[PDB]
Amino acid sequence: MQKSNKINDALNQHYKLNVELGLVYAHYAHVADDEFDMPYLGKFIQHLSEDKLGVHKEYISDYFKRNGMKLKTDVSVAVKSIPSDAKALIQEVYARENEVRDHVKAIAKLALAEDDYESFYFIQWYVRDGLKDLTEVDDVVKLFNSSNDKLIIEETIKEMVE
Amino acid sequence: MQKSNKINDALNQHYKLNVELGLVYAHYAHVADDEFDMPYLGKFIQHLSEDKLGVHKEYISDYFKRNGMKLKTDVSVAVKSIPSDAKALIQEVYARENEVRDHVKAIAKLALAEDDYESFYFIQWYVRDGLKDLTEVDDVVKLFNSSNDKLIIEETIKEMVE
Amino acid sequence: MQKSNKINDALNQHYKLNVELGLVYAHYAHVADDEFDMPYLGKFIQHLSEDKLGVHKEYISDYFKRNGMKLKTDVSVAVKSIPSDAKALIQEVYARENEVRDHVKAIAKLALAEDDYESFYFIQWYVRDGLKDLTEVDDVVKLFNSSNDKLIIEETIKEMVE
Amino acid sequence: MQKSNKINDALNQHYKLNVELGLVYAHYAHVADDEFDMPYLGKFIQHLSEDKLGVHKEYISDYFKRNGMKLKTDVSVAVKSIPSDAKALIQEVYARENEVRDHVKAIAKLALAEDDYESFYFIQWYVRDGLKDLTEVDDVVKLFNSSNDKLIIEETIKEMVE
Amino acid sequence: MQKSNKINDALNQHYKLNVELGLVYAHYAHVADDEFDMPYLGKFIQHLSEDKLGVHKEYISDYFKRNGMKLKTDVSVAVKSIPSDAKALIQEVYARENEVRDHVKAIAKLALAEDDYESFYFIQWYVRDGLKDLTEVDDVVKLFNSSNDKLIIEETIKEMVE
Amino acid sequence: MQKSNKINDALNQHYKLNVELGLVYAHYAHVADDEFDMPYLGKFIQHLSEDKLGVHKEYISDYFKRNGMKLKTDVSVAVKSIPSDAKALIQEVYARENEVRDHVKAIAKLALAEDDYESFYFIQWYVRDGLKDLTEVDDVVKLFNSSNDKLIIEETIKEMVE
Amino acid sequence: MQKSNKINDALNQHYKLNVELGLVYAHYAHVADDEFDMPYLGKFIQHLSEDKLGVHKEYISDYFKRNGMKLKTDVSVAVKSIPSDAKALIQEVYARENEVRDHVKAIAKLALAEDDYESFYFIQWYVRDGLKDLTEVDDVVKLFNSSNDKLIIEETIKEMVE
Ligand SMILES: [Fe+3]
Ligand SMILES: [Fe+3]
Ligand SMILES: [Fe+3]
Ligand SMILES: [Fe+3]
Ligand SMILES: [Fe+3]
Ligand SMILES: [Fe+3]
Ligand SMILES: [Fe+3]
Ligand SMILES: [Fe+3]
Ligand SMILES: [Fe+3]
Ligand SMILES: [Fe+3]
Ligand SMILES: [Fe+3]
Ligand SMILES: [Fe+3]
Ligand SMILES: [Fe+3]
Ligand SMILES: [Fe+3]
Ligand SMILES: [Fe+3]
Ligand SMILES: [Fe+3]
Ligand SMILES: [Fe+3]
Ligand SMILES: [Fe+3]
Ligand SMILES: [Fe+3]
Ligand SMILES: [Fe+3]
Ligand SMILES: [Fe+3]
Ligand SMILES: [Fe+3]
Ligand SMILES: [Fe+3]
Ligand SMILES: [Fe+3]
Ligand SMILES: [Fe+3]
Ligand SMILES: [Fe+3]
Ligand SMILES: [Fe+3]
Ligand SMILES: [Fe+3]
Ligand SMILES: [Fe+3]
Ligand SMILES: [Fe+3]
Ligand SMILES: [Fe+3]
Ligand SMILES: [Fe+3]
Ligand SMILES: [Fe+3]
Ligand SMILES: [Fe+3]
Ligand SMILES: [Fe+3]
Ligand SMILES: [Fe+3]
Ligand SMILES: [Fe+3]
Ligand SMILES: [Fe+3]
Ligand SMILES: [Fe+3]
Ligand SMILES: [Fe+3]
Ligand SMILES: [Fe+3]
Ligand SMILES: [Fe+3]
Ligand SMILES: [Fe+3]
Ligand SMILES: [Fe+3]
Ligand SMILES: [Fe+3]
Ligand SMILES: [Fe+3]
Ligand SMILES: [Fe+3]
Ligand SMILES: [Fe+3]
Repeated sequence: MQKSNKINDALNQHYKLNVELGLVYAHYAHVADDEFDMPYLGKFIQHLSEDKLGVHKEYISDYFKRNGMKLKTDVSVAVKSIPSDAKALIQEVYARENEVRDHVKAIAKLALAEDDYESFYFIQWYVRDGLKDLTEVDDVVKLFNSSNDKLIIEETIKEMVE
Repeated sequence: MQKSNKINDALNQHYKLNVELGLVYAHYAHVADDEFDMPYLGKFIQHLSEDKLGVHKEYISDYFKRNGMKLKTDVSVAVKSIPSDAKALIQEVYARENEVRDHVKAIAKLALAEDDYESFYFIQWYVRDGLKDLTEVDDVVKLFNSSNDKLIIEETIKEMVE
Repeated sequence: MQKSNKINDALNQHYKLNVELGLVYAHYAHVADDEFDMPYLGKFIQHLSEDKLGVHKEYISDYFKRNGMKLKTDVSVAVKSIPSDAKALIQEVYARENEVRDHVKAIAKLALAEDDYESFYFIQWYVRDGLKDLTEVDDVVKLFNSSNDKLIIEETIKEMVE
Repeated sequence: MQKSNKINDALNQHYKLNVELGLVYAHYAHVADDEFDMPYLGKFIQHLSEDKLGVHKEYISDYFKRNGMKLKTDVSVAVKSIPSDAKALIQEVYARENEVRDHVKAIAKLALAEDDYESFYFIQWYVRDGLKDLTEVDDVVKLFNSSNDKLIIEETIKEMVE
Repeated sequence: MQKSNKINDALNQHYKLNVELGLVYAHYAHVADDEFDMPYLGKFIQHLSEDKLGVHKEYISDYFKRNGMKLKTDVSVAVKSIPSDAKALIQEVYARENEVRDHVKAIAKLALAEDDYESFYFIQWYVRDGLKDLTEVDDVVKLFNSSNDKLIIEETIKEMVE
Repeated sequence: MQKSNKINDALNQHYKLNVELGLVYAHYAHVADDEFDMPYLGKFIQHLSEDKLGVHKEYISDYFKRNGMKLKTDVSVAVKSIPSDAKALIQEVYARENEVRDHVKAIAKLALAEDDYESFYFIQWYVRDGLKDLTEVDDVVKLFNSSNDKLIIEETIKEMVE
Repeated sequence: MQKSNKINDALNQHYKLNVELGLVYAHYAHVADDEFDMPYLGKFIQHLSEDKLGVHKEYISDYFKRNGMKLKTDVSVAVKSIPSDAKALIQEVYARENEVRDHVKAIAKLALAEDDYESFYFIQWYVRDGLKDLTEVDDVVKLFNSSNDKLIIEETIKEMVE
């Protein structure tokens, strides 16, 4: 029956987070290619950008249509400083994906507290994807600690963003 | 040789405009489906959203990589009121696409003033797409003035967003 | 280990509800076609009837075989008045599907209370299908509020029950 | 021309009989598998259940649409005791199918008495299927009198419900 | 964020249980074939052995890599007495699979207590497989109570471990 | 004719050695991936684990069925310290495979001493595989002495564990 | 109508520039392979040589045939010193491609000044190719600043001049 307002707000914020994250990553992808001369790192980060700005926000929008929750569009993001090198750039992406896992955990917890079993279900996809996206990112961070050669690292990323 | 700062700013603003427009349309697509019961109108507007948030912003980002212009990410958009009915919604989309045509005209004009023939070229795509997107939108507005039946109109949009 | 009697009763009632619902819809499908001259509405409602009388009851019966819960067959249903028009008919179907969502929510809640994680799992399918069936039904109700032409509406349903 | 009320009532009862029979068999199929460890016997009886709850009731509903007879849905069935073993279970199914043959004979006889040659025709399908379903059932009963080995019997049923 | 130590220990024990179970079943498969002259029973039990020693332990190992839980390898198992006949052998396997269902239930319960929604998800696979493996095993136990002929039973198992 | 007890014991120990080795390697594969960031090294070592826990133990179990030797399952293995780096890890694996070659040599020697020409034959497979597995391992050890770049080494292992 | 002499001279010089550039690059390709042991760098530079000596000069020659401009062949080029290493070699190629962009910009500017809209069109291809060729070259220069290993760099160029 009736929609939970708490869940509605929590999913609107997550909508907001995926929009703004995806806009940050689109900038980070540009810089990976341009300043840092790592176009495959940039193609890995652009695919993560399109992920956040696509299905991560689409599923919420579609879910709201089915249960009567209200969509809210309030976006504010400015990319004001860039990490100093490619390593720090991908470590930054990592840190935001770890925060994704913490936010979706709060939403699952709330859904059980509300007895919103439809929302707990809806969020199970995000529960899993939080770890998948974090793992894929972690697989790139590891590269910068396994070789000091930008072109070696780039050649390895190629086989990941194929 | 040297990048024109005026063109750099003008293309950063157009980047900003396409991001924010595409975020507005993604909301407008939701409402077309949800409140107004017109899922094909919503699929037409979601495709326009993905257009603005995809190649419209990607081409600028890629162009900047080739000539040395600096990418700027500063986004601010809140969807605070929605048009009252489907007709007004698509008329609103129309009005923004007409403003797109005026903004790209300013950029072409500036590129000639700067003797930036690479930028005049780059913008020729946007020159044409301004009219194409406006025409496609206009083809939907016309529908609301040609029949008073939501389901008739919807069935016609289907053959456009195929 | 040991089967929860509470869950056994709750799933027997849901078995009962799907049988009786599916028998009501089979009658409602007939009337949609016969009295109301809407054979596609009738084919939409007959497919929902076969859904409830098929996998909705089969999954419970099969689940009981695996865990030792006892099947109970006690059916009582009489279709004693019919809604006055096609709109009211599909609105009636809607109202019962909304009650399905409330009943499956009670079963998920109980399964957690009982620490019956096998039953919480089994019910996740019903958790999702409650919203899917309700959405599909809602997509038909919307039609009667979007056009006053029976044949227009019928032509739209055709593309849903394909 | 005008519909015979006697035939209308006789076909409504047969509708009722097929619904309730099919609900009994769905329970009997469960028990064949669960208690009696004979899943192929259970698959034979589930197919007979779906037969009664499908085309046996659908043909009447569809026939009524063509001639103006009124559909009646009044169902009452409770499965309150189960036969003691698989043999007795299939003998029970047999006895109900023999009663099907007697009921359809009454309807053919009445249709001639009423000079309802459309209804005599419609019922010819049921005239034949009464003997076919009874024969298929009889082919399973014979198995329990031809071998004392549950797994031998099961392996034979497999080639019937293929 | 931070890994739950309780969950880490509970999943290490389950790792241990699947290793040792799979080593017991590999022995039980040998005996089913050798002493008891039932090679298909032995092929059913060898497939269950490879299941426990494969994906049942691999998924935990892979999950630990993604979240930072520590893998522990401490194995101790000796097969010191064998059941007296094939029936008792498969009943023994049954009893261990029923204990699997109880252990995974404890892990799901703990994951909710810890608000480890990633671990509750990870375990949902084990929640379902506990019942699937138990059912498949139960389907073999039933055979020894449905016929007194070893070769009849063997021929039936063949169609299960195909 | 009669089974040699000495050979029976020697093959039971080799059974034990392959089980426990394969359990150690499954842990070593995890660590290669997790701690050392070398997933292809980990995939090489996991394939060696599955080799030891599969056909290396299966062939003995199957051989015992044919000649009447008794299978013994007594397993004890705990992984209590891990080598400090990837190089030392693969050197450790090497050292155990060299001990495999010494153990199978003892079994061939004993089989001739016993005039067990069936067992000498059975062991010829292990005679050859001792050198093959050792060579494949040696091909990985050589990598750590041929380049100081983890990602270079990883890319080479990829073409071996294809 | 009448051909612009200014445009005729400007396009004859560009003809001259592409001939002489392409002859320089053919020498630079030889040296990349021979002295510097980088055959893929040499294959990248030979393809750029054939580009300048092919379509870059052919399009002008063909354009002159259509509008009545006079072809002039006056070539003077001697390769008298070579850059000291592969890096400096590709940086040299870069610097000449940047001068190409400046020369074609002068021709576009002149064509507008002359109201030679056919020549402005003809040159739009060169406007774009100036940036494309420069970008491809820049993608090779970046390699020498991303790794100190000639064979690593060579392996990367391979995937560009495929
Ligand atoms: Fe609120
Ligand atoms: Fe992806
Ligand atoms: Fe909405
Ligand atoms: Fe960098
Ligand atoms: Fe609660
Ligand atoms: Fe994702
Ligand atoms: Fe390489
Ligand atoms: Fe400026
Ligand atoms: Fe388009
Ligand atoms: Fe840039
Ligand atoms: Fe509207
Ligand atoms: Fe000018
Ligand atoms: Fe567009
Ligand atoms: Fe139409
Ligand atoms: Fe009770
Ligand atoms: Fe369906
Ligand atoms: Fe049962
Ligand atoms: Fe009506
Ligand atoms: Fe609890
Ligand atoms: Fe359903
Ligand atoms: Fe139409
Ligand atoms: Fe009457
Ligand atoms: Fe049939
Ligand atoms: Fe009727
Ligand atoms: Fe029985
Ligand atoms: Fe008569
Ligand atoms: Fe039948
Ligand atoms: Fe047979
Ligand atoms: Fe601890
Ligand atoms: Fe399996
Ligand atoms: Fe680990
Ligand atoms: Fe036995
Ligand atoms: Fe809690
Ligand atoms: Fe399993
Ligand atoms: Fe047989
Ligand atoms: Fe001995
Ligand atoms: Fe191998
Ligand atoms: Fe044996
Ligand atoms: Fe290491
Ligand atoms: Fe001898
Ligand atoms: Fe081997
Ligand atoms: Fe390579
Ligand atoms: Fe002149
Ligand atoms: Fe080219
Ligand atoms: Fe000429
Ligand atoms: Fe060099
Ligand atoms: Fe002019
Ligand atoms: Fe070119």
